[PDB]
Amino acid sequence: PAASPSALKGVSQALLERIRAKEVQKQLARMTRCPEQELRLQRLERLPELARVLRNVFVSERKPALTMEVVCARMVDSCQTALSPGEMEKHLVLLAELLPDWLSLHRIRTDTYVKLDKAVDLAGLTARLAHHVHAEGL
Repeated sequence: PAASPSALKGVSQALLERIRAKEVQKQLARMTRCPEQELRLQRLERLPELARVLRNVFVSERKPALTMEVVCARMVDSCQTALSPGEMEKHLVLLAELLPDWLSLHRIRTDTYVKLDKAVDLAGLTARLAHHVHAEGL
């Protein structure tokens, strides 16, 4: 013989207790996370940062075209912060998905390369990128 009783406590107790967690951060710090959400927002808003840095990276390279591995290596190296190589790649495809006139691909019998026009009005790109129509954080 056994049983499994239950009850409910749907009241602002557990809501107000989130205040007290701000003191417990120095004491326990075990699954204690709430204000840390700002990192998620700070990560998703790098949209313009990646676009500007990309342009800069190509500009300083003295060449508007780079090999598949060269641009890849050049982008993944930026991971020396607090993210995986996947988030980098996700950004590469997202950009290209709305920037078919900025970014290009040229497959050659020796290797594959990318083309990028550093004279295109980035401001127009910032807007048409901030549109978030089909991006869904690609």
